[PDB]
Amino acid sequence: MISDEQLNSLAITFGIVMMTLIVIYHAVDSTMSPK
Amino acid sequence: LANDEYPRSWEISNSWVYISAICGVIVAWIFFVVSFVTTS
Amino acid sequence: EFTKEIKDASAGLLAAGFIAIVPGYISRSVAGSYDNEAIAITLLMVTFMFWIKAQKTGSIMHATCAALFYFYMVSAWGGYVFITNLIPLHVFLLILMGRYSSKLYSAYTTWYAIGTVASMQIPFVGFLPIRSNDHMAALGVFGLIQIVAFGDFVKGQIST
Amino acid sequence: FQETFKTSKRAYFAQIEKYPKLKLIDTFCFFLVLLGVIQCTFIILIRDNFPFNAFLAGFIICVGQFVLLMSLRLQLCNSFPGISKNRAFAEFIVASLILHFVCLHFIN
Amino acid sequence: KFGIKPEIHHIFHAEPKRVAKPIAVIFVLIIFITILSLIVTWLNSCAAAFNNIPTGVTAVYFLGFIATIVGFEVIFARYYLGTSIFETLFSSLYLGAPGLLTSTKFLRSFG
Ligand SMILES: *[C@@H]1O[C@H](CO)[C@@H](O[C@@H]2O[C@H](CO)[C@@H](O[C@@H]3O[C@H](CO[C@H]4O[C@H](CO)[C@@H](O)[C@H](O)[C@@H]4O)[C@@H](O)[C@H](O[C@H]4O[C@H](CO)[C@@H](O)[C@H](O)[C@@H]4O[C@H]4O[C@H](CO)[C@@H](O)[C@H](O)[C@@H]4O[C@H]4O[C@H](CO)[C@@H](O)[C@H](O)[C@@H]4O)[C@@H]3O)[C@H](O)[C@H]2NC(C)=O)[C@H](O)[C@H]1NC(C)=O
Ligand SMILES: CC(C)=CCC/C(C)=C/CC/C(C)=C/CC/C(C)=C/CC/C(C)=C/CC/C(C)=C/CC/C(C)=C/CC/C(C)=C/CC/C(C)=C/C=C/C(C)=C/CC[C@@H](C)CCOP(=O)(O)O
Ligand SMILES: [Mg+2]
Repeated sequence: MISDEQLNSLAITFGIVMMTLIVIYHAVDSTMSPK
Repeated sequence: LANDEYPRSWEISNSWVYISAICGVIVAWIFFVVSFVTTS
Repeated sequence: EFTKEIKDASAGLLAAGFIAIVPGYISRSVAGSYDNEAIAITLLMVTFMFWIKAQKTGSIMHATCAALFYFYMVSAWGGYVFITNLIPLHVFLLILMGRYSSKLYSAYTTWYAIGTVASMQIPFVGFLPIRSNDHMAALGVFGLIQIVAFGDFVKGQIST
Repeated sequence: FQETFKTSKRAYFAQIEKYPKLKLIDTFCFFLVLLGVIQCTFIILIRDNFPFNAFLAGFIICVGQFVLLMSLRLQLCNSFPGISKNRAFAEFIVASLILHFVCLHFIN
Repeated sequence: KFGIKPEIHHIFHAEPKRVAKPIAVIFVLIIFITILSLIVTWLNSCAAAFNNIPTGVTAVYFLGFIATIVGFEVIFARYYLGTSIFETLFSSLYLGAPGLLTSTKFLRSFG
């Protein structure tokens, strides 16, 4: 079974990936969209 | 007593005027829907 | 989908990212908790989404969905009183602010007329939505809006 | 007040003559009111409301049908921005045959 | 109470009383005549009659739309006679799928 430290690292990596892709999307939409 | 063992809504005599209203509203609504798409 | 209404879609993903990992909502939805709130917040959001979608557009089909998910929340949790006392407050605040339109009438009257009779079908709720003081606010606003629409007609044919 | 009534009666009675399908609505709303009154009269004459769920099922099916008819009339007189005069009917039908099922389940 | 104890019976509560049949029959007749009056007002008095009727394929879509609208109310009436909820759900799902398509086709074609 997966350990506890491995699960902690997995959760942190999922959160970092999510918070980075969200910012990438927002920074693409702010420029590419007609303002 | 379970819900299925209470006396039905038509066996009672006090509530024969509350089912006529529902049946009349439903019939009138059907006829209205029919006549709405068949009128200028 | 609810923040996609208040602002652009780009500002909704952030909200999702917030509500996915936040300890105030994780505290009551941990892997072992099997309480009502586990399912009672999702619906809390979904109903509100439809209500906005119904109040912003004015359609009837977006208020019947709000009524159905409010019946599902009534069945799933005893905190439906919050919605029953919050949606009428929104409608009332829009009434006295001077922003009454022909969309509030349809949206709110459809929502109430379906949601109340649907929530009466839960044997635990019973006849409370017409007997208890909590729900009375909703009922009051119902009557109030029935007056305001007629008043609007008078404005249509009377000098200001 | 006499002038207001005089100038509103003929206006309404000309509007209802220009559009025929605005006479289907109101003469169907009006009679609904009567039904409600009749039921209330009954509960007044028989002062015991034994099947109170039946009374509610017979009164809500009038109130929540009057309100849907009124919403349809408002949305037909001058349509809403996004939705056309043909969604105004295919949504009223859905809401009405959901309310009918709810009020048939209530009374049993 | 070494020897014997007195007998005990349970005194039930009186059941709520129904009403006499003639009053209910009168109030049913009143609603029936009111509905008939509404129908007569629609047909003749208000001059709101069947001006245009769909023909051909649009008439077949019209028959389908009426069939859907009436079938849902037949389903609800049959469910009001002690039919299982699951059966009602299946009978409604087997009728909405063709009925939705036919009704949308009619409402887009006719307008
Ligand atoms: C929550 O939990 C709590 C605790 O578990 C529950 O509380 C219990 O509830 C019980 C039922 O309500 C209750 O039992 C009754 O207590 C009464 C208390 O009376 C006190 O005063 C008398 C003197 O007046 C004392 O003698 C007595 O000891 C007490 O101190 C009793 O009076 C009741 O007795 C009657 O019922 C029992 C049981 O059937 C009979 O044996 C007894 O002889 C009495 O019977 C008469 O009344 C019944 C009413 O149905 C008739 O059916 C019966 O035929 C008898 O009728 C004669 O008398 C009546 C009245 O005078 C007359 O009209 C008729 O013509 C006949 O002459 C009974 O014992 C528990 O005490 C109570 N416990 C506690 C700790 O409070 C609570 O219910 C729970 N809540 C819920 C919602 O369930
Ligand atoms: C006849 C026919 C067929 C048709 C005719 C036409 C027709 C359409 C007719 C329709 C019917 C009519 C006409 C009706 C008429 C009635 C009228 C005209 C009335 C007058 C208007 C007024 C007067 C308005 C003004 C509002 C008004 C009263 C205000 C006063 C009342 C009031 C303010 C009350 C209290 C307010 C209050 C308490 C507010 C806040 C409460 C909140 C927000 C509570 C929330 C608490 C929470 C969050 C609870 C959650 C619980 C969980 C956390 C825990 C549950 O436990 P678990 O079991 O573990 O889940
Ligand atoms: Mg709890």
